[PDB]
Amino acid sequence: QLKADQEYEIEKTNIVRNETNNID
Amino acid sequence: QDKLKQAKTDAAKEIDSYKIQKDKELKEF
Amino acid sequence: KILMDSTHFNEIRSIIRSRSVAWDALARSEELSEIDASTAKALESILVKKVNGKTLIPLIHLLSTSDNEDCKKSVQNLIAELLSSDKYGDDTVKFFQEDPKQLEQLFDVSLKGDFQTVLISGFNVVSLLVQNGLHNVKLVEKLLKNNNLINILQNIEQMDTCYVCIRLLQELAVIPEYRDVIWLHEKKFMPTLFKILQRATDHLGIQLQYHSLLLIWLLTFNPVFANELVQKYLSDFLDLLKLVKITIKEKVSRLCISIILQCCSTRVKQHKKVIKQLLLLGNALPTVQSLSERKYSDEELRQDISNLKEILENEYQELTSFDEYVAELDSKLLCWSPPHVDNGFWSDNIDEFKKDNYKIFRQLIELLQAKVRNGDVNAKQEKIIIQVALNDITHVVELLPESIDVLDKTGGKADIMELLNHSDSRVKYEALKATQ
Repeated sequence: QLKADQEYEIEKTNIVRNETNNID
Repeated sequence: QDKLKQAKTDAAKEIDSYKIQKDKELKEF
Repeated sequence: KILMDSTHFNEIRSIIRSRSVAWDALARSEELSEIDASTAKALESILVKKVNGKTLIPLIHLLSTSDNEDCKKSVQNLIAELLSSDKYGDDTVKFFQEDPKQLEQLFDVSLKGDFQTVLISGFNVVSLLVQNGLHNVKLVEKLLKNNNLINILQNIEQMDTCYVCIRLLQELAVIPEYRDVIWLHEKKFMPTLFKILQRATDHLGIQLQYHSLLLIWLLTFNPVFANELVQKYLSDFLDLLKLVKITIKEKVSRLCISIILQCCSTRVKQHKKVIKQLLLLGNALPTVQSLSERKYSDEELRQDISNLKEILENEYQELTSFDEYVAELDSKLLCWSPPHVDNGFWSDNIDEFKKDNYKIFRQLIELLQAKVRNGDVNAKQEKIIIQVALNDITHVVELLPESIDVLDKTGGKADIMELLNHSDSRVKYEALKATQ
């Protein structure tokens, strides 16, 4: 339950930061 | 458990598409 | 209160409602006018028997001035009830949010009188929790300073109150701001939270332990919080694992294993070193091996235990007793140390703490000074430290006596004499070795 709640931001924000912004 | 949405949170695709559209400012300049 | 179904919530509601008083008497006493008394009566007939709605606002206003009877804990009684009762509390939080002017007053309505309302304050001002947008980060931060929550959650004797408070705190973690407020509260509540698991190490007890585990996991979900706690509650890292190992509940064990793994999560700063230290000191690696050997029906708990076992194996792949020695030197309040096991490790350890010149051992000198300051007292930890520091000093001095001079100039002879001065058993038992 709460694991998915954490994973929500753990993926949605982390993915862009580590794979999208760094490509700038 | 809605753990499937945990994967669906990976896109979230427009978050970087808008970033690329903004980065098109370099081409505009 | 979304989780009102919990037996603790039922007890809170019963206690709050057990002191209800009629609004007619308040009108006769001149506490409120006819309209206010009618509104209070309607709110009461809504909460526990249209009812409510426009009412229960004047009831709160009257309870602000009135300091007894239903006015004492009416808000807590209304909150403890389920939302089925005319949306009492559930709709009240949204109504207060729509009217911020009295919002603070509503926040001040709860947490008054005896514990019947003090404990319900966490389920009264924030009965709606972080959902619906009724509350805000500032409200949680301000409420985290209330001592009623600490008295309820940390009440050793009041097991039911402590379990209810811990459950409410765990439920409050829905919003990240509420989670940050909970972590700020935990930074000071560490003793009670750790003692809950320590007691769980060996039916309100199970619920309280589960609530404490949920709170610990919620706080530890943030890597920064876990990294900071490792520097103050490092022993708690293995204490939680021991509590889970003793605990038979599948959900509680799953929560404890998840918290332990979060402490070792790569996000947590210095994850590798922290994991290695935990494996070396708390026997987290043998415990994980036993858990792998052991079987449970909780699939989530099984996965969490397997992840913890993988973390422990990775930590122990680069482990050494030197980390345990460093941790023991940091503690300096024990009777025996790992190096006393045999002559193998000490063969190097003699020149490890001293850095080949006693320079690195000056921290050991300060630890021994603290253990000698505690040695004058008869506390079990005091005597243990008096023995252990003197034994380590004797072991170190036995080889390369040059550093002994640094100890001798630093009061080594005086410390040895004081350890065996009088009113000591282990202190003298180790001063004999030091002076021999």
